[PDB]
Amino acid sequence: MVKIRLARFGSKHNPHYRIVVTDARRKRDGKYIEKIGYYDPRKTTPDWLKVDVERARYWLSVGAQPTDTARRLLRQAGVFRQEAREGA
Amino acid sequence: GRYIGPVCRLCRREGVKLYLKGERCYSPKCAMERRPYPPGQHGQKRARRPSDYAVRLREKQKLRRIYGISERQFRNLFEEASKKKGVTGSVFLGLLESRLDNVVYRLGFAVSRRQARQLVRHGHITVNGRRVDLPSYRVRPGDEIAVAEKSRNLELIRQNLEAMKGRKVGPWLSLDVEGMKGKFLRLPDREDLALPVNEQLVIEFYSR
Amino acid sequence: RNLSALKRHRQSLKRRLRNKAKKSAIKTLSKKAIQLAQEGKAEEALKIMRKAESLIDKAAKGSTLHKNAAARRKSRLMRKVRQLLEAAGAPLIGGGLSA
Amino acid sequence: PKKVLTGVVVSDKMQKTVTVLVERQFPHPLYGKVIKRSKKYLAHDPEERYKVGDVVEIIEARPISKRKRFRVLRLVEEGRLDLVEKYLVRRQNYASLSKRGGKA
RNA sequence: UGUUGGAGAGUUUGAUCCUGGCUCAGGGUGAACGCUGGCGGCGUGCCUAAGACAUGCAAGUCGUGCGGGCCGCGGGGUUUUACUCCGUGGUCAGCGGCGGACGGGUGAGUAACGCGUGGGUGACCUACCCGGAAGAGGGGGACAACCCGGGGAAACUCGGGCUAAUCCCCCAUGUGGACCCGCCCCUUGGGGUGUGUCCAAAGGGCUUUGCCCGCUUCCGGAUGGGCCCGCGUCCCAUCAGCUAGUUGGUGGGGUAAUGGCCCACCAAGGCGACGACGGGUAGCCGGUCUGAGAGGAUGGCCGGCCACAGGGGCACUGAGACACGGGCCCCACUCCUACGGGAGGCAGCAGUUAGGAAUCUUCCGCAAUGGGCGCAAGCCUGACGGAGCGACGCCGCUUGGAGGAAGAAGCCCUUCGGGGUGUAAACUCCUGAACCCGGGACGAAACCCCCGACGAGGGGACUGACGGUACCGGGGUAAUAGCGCCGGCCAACUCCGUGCCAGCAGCCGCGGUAAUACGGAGGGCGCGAGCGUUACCCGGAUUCACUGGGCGUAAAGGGCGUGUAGGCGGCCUGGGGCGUCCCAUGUGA
Ligand SMILES: [Mg+2]
Ligand SMILES: [Mg+2]
Ligand SMILES: [Mg+2]
Ligand SMILES: [Mg+2]
Ligand SMILES: [Mg+2]
Ligand SMILES: [Mg+2]
Ligand SMILES: [Mg+2]
Ligand SMILES: [Mg+2]
Ligand SMILES: [Mg+2]
Ligand SMILES: [Mg+2]
Ligand SMILES: [Mg+2]
Ligand SMILES: [Mg+2]
Ligand SMILES: [Mg+2]
Ligand SMILES: [Mg+2]
Ligand SMILES: [Mg+2]
Ligand SMILES: [Mg+2]
Ligand SMILES: [Mg+2]
Ligand SMILES: [Mg+2]
Ligand SMILES: [Mg+2]
Ligand SMILES: [Mg+2]
Ligand SMILES: [Mg+2]
Ligand SMILES: [Mg+2]
Ligand SMILES: [Mg+2]
Ligand SMILES: [Mg+2]
Ligand SMILES: [Mg+2]
Ligand SMILES: [Mg+2]
Ligand SMILES: [Mg+2]
Ligand SMILES: [Mg+2]
Ligand SMILES: [Mg+2]
Ligand SMILES: [Mg+2]
Ligand SMILES: [Zn+2]
Repeated sequence: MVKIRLARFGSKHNPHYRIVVTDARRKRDGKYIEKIGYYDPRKTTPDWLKVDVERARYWLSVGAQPTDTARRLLRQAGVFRQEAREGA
Repeated sequence: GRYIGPVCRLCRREGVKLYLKGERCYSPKCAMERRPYPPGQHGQKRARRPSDYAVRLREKQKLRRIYGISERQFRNLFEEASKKKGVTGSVFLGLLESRLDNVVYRLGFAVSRRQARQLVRHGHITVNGRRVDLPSYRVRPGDEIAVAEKSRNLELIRQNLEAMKGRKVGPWLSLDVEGMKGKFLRLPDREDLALPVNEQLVIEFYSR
Repeated sequence: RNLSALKRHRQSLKRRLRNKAKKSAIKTLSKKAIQLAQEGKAEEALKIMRKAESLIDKAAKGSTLHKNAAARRKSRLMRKVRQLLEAAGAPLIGGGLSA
Repeated sequence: PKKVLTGVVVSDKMQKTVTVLVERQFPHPLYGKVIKRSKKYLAHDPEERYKVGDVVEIIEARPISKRKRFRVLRLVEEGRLDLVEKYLVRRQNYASLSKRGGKA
């Protein structure tokens, strides 16, 4: 399954992830398919999530299943707010 | 633990006057005053024409001993330089002169570098607000280097600034004796610095 | 000891005899289906083909052969026969042989 | 894209098969001098149409045995023993280096 | 693979020059040894016996597939009896689905399409995930569990009987698909089509006319992977010839697919000095070290690929394995044995022992990121997140800061007036790492539940290993230094001892009664929690020279010739345009 998950890159106590797309199979720290962005849990620099809606959506339409965590993040970006109005 | 111990013997070895104590090394007592010959049991004997290596060496221990840095921190900056665009020479000094523990010397907060090294250690200084007890911290162009609020009341420090009332500052710095603050305008250029050095030689030493 | 993963080696066997048998059969039915055509008995060899043919795709339905293992067999036999029936035969039933 | 190589047959002894010589040419990894090396490829003649010393082109394909993985597209000159004679003449040499001992 | 880049010296002589080897200064090390050793951050830590390993732990999960054995609480039917029906909690194993083919270890083997690079598959497979079409009708059967008995010293095995389902099977159905065969468009098994033949399937669950999960067939996406090819990959020619399934061919077998991949027959070829065959050595690469560069050396950590899991062989099951913690046989090995026969494998984390100059905790956590199974709750997971030990490396930090006499004491030297350690200490003042008090978090937000429509969105709540740690606020004491050298290269000099002795030594050498070269003292240079040493890689070494060397006498012209492969080739014009150069673009994670 090609899934959108996180990957650990930062160092010891300063973890920095990646919204990578891949096979649940490889290790979420090895080769990948593409990068949809990143997130730094810690919350130091004004820029956290950087998910590219565009690509995100596309892998999703292909079947890339995002982790519960990978989702929360794509939902913060907008990988899920499909244009609506007149009624809400 | 870089050096720490007798200093003026350093002053006497390089044969040139080094300001490693601030006060005194001005009044008749820095030793180089009626005793400029090196220390040891042969300081007064005659010196033999130095080797190309001796000169390059002496000239380094000078540049460095003025800032009291381990040959270790000394080297690595040399390299930083070597790599940066610009005249290895001055680019080196620039940085050397960018050390907080140093800037605190030029701004006057302390009688001399070593003391400034310390003040930085005991947290009597600040940069942009957040104090910094790191000597080797590199001050960037535009960073206020103030005195610790809870320190502005120490006798020693007041004493220092008190006498700065008048002492101008490098055209690459400026301070506000009132608010005991002071900015790092820009990296001082070789000219701006009056060092009895020949960095064209330090350089040559690390070319061996 | 007792990782209880021996269940896998416990099922397999049940599946070894499982597979073993359908295949073996396919084979037998196949070959037997040949012999006939070879000789010349028209119908009797096509009739058997069908069954044979079936068994194939049947063992194939699951995971006995699957894929195109149910494509050589078939095609292959649907040749030996037809061709072995090239000694004056005329497929009267022409079952498993779109003529 | 499947690679095409152009060479010179050098043996038609086998059935539906032709041994083609591909001379390549490249500068040294460490001396830049130009250099020539060669390789014998085994391609298929399903028509037995290609004969000795014909200069052919070759393409990658379904392996058709241990070593043969190329074919013979179409001709490029129906005759030149000129070069075959070189290869044949190279081998002829080996047949005589070491062992046999012309000295005994 | 970046774009400011290149120092030499000592030593063969009476003296010179050239040659030429040896030697040093540099940098790097998964290191080791010595002396010394205060803190923290990150990193890293068996390189030798791929020797052997005790014990614990490293892959399981689902009762929303199924039926039972067992311990328990509760409800029925026969008015009290044995008996029996229902709901239900825990539990154990079984049948079944999916995971065990990922993750984790090692580098033995392999010079090979193993890897790197780029292409090929009209020669292919791809569970689970995603989009789209169509469908889910009827019937039958077994094996476990469980009950009986038998063999066994065990391990465990056998026979007997019953029963369930998403387990197996038959029939029906067919959007369709599979095959043969005829034809069309393509062009090596690509696509479309005709009559014939063959092939589907299961249910479970609830807020039950609704939907969740699941299931069947088929076309597409997605990812992953097989196979094949060009090119690139060490040393030795005192390894020169190798080859019989070996080279091709046809038929056939086998595989998801090509193929000598396997077999039968036919032909006899294929590989080699542009180094076959053999021996030795070695996992390959991204990268690392060095270097002015060209190049050299290396490939431990991290990442991609390969290979192995006691040695060797083999297949079963499955999408995938020829399966590290699966299975079968042989070998060796330790282990149980009433000796008839059985049991294991740490190159998984952690530890043990052997080897060794040398390499750690038998830790904590499942909070996080990740993987597995499940509607979910959640279970699992030494993967991982972390803590411990080792100055093994790198980076930051301290042992204090200003003042303090023509100058204590002491020790050293001093043709003896004095010089030196030295502002160093003493002493004064200022600051105040440790340590104590109180406060203490980022890494955590969702999965679940509610509103909404099961969307989108919004609301609610639980959730830490590291830690009571980092970090902030207050109080607060001056509170570790060593080590190498000081003849020349190489910066640093006297005296005392010793007398070619004791001893130094990287090269040159130093010592036979004045030693700046042995030992101690004083002093001095260097570097500083480190400094020396040893080993190995690059540098210096233009000392294998492509960049960048040589051969009259220093090492070096083959005794001469003939000539093969090969290397090289005058002058003019025209075709190609392979080399070569240029632009675009894909690749160069
Ligand atoms: Mg990973
Ligand atoms: Mg210091
Ligand atoms: Mg010096
Ligand atoms: Mg100072
Ligand atoms: Mg088990
Ligand atoms: Mg089994
Ligand atoms: Mg078939
Ligand atoms: Mg060539
Ligand atoms: Mg071949
Ligand atoms: Mg660059
Ligand atoms: Mg001499
Ligand atoms: Mg059942
Ligand atoms: Mg009981
Ligand atoms: Mg009743
Ligand atoms: Mg249980
Ligand atoms: Mg159970
Ligand atoms: Mg793996
Ligand atoms: Mg490739
Ligand atoms: Mg036809
Ligand atoms: Mg084809
Ligand atoms: Mg060089
Ligand atoms: Mg194991
Ligand atoms: Mg999880
Ligand atoms: Mg679930
Ligand atoms: Mg490193
Ligand atoms: Mg105080
Ligand atoms: Mg060289
Ligand atoms: Mg020479
Ligand atoms: Mg010419
Ligand atoms: Mg061209
Ligand atoms: Zn001084």
